Amino acid sequence: AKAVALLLSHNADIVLNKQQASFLHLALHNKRKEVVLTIIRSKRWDECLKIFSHNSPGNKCPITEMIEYLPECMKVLLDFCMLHSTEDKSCRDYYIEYNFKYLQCPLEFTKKTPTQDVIYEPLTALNAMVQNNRIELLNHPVCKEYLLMKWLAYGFRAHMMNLGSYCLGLIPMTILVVNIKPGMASYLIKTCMILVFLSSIFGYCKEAGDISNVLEWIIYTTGIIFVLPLFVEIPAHLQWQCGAIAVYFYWMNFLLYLQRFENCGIFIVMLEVILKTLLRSTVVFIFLLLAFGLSFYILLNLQDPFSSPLLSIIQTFSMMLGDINYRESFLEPYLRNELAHPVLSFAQLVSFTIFVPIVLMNLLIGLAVGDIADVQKHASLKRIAMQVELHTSLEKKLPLWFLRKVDQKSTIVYPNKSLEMEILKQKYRLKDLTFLLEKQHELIKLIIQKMEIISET
Amino acid sequence: LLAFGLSFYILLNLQDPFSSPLLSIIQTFSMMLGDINYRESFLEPYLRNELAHPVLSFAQLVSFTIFVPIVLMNLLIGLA
Amino acid sequence: DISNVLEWIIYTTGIIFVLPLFVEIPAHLQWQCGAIAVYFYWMNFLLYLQRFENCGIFIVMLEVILKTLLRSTVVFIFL
Amino acid sequence: VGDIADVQKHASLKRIAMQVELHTSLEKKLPLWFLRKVDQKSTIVYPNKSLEMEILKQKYRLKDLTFLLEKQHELIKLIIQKMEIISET
Repeated sequence: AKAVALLLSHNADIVLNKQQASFLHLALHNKRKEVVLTIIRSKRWDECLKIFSHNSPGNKCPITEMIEYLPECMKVLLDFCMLHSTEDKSCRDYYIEYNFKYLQCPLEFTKKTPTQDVIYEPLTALNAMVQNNRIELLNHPVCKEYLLMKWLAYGFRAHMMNLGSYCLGLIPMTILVVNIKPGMASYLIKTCMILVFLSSIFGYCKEAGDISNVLEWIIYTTGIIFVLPLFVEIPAHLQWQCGAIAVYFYWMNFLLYLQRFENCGIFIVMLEVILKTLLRSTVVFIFLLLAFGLSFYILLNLQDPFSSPLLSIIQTFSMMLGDINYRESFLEPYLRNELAHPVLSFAQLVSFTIFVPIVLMNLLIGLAVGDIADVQKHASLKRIAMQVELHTSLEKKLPLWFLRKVDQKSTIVYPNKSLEMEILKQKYRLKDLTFLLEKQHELIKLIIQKMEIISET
Repeated sequence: LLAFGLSFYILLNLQDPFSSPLLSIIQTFSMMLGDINYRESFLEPYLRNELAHPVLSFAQLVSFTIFVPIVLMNLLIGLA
Repeated sequence: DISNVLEWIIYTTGIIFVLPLFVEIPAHLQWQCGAIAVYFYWMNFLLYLQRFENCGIFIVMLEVILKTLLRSTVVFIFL
Repeated sequence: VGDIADVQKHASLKRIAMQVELHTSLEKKLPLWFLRKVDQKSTIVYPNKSLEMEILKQKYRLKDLTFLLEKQHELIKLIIQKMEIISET
């Protein structure tokens, strides 16, 4: 560090080395904390930053190299990004300014078909944090306020545009169902019919440009078949069949759209978990319905509701929903001694009403909490992870002239309104200890090599 | 209450308690509280063959009485 | 394991249900073992169809949940 | 959840653990001529269709540091053993 600070105090030019690994990149690849902190805490740091030589594949922009290699020095760099007010901490007047110059590239290098050497990402330093799992840097107050700035600038406005077009189809079918009578087929339905058709065709163009895809596929095909009598006369049975599927699945996905106003992304991550639970519990349920429906058909065939295998599987379907009188079905025929297999019928009752209730929920919660803890182990990581890729995918489709007005380089906030990195730091200290002792061992071998030995010869 | 109240209004409009969208959303509000006889409401009209969409009405029953019970408590305890 | 004892209930009650091809058995013991076999078929058919997944934790949780079932059968009979 | 967390603590371990012993028990009963056709030495896939090991690495680096300093301590004991001492005798 002192050799860097002495050479940078003089006019030493900061130039590449024909491998395009410059003065700053060479100190980062060796993970030298005290050197890059000396370049940060001195002058000519902006001159040192502007020479990153775009065509180099292995030596990128050094802010991205700082996130990959020495993230503790990026934290000191982000401490300099956060300014402050005067020392009088007035609760009514407090002035904190943030700087996002070390968090994104200039927007000319984001997207250009001419005069572009590279394909640089719009949120460059944040995506470097989530690709190297730098969770200490993502919970930094500058990176929080940067994401909150991109939220209020364009991220909230596109989610309101997303839910605005979804409510443009959700509200008309809700109006269309309550007004007219189901099972049949003024001057308001015809405009209401095409408004479903307009929002569903726009739904395909939104889908053209997971489980959120398959939920809207059920939404946007059953929307058309419900409104098809403006084009072609369809029978009313298939119309009201697809109507009832579409209405039920509208307010299912409207819960999912309204949840996405939160930046808690773990709901969509848990959506992959809970559909696998639902696809597991639909084959579990249909096989309990076949096991218990046929077992009660054999044991209870003298009774009336278990006379037929259809009647037995309907009655067991009624019991799984929770509607039977166990006195009149089982226990009062037991005291009448009209029960054929009374020790087996009770053993089937203790299983079906107690055991496979509790041996299934112990199994389903255990299979849930195994998969849920796999989500919660990087919960704060994954929440910010799908926060930035929601923002960078939306940035790649926004126009350039739109971003010229809405993007800000600085926000002013007013309040009146460590173990993995420790052992790695100890490994580099020990690696310099082995290098120093091996240099010193060569000198002691050279003292004994060139020495006056007369008396003790 | 709006999804299942309107979906049961379409599928079960031939029956008495689902005749009106207010009556359908009251009856589904009664089912969410846990007070209906599923025999007299669904299964006995199924054997009478007065059910219009019987494969859909059962698929709505397996969802509303089993799935969104357990797909919600798996989601709410997991978010808890 | 438990997959061995589940098929033992399956494969002995299968024979006693079909024993009237060899020897005339009374129909009460035949339909008793029939109802045990049919209920335990689709129990283990859930276990066979689960094994197409490479998620092996179901069979590991099978050791857990039978101990829960053998604990809740003595808890229930004493309540 | 006491017993389930004992399963989930090595969940990714145990899933692959009973994956291979399901495969090796099935391999021991398969015939040899059957495996001559079905076994492949190479697959071609088409997509168009760290803390325990860190301290152990630091222990072996420190164990070589104790060995080098003990070798070097014998040389400094040998410089002081064979040396010209006239003025500061």
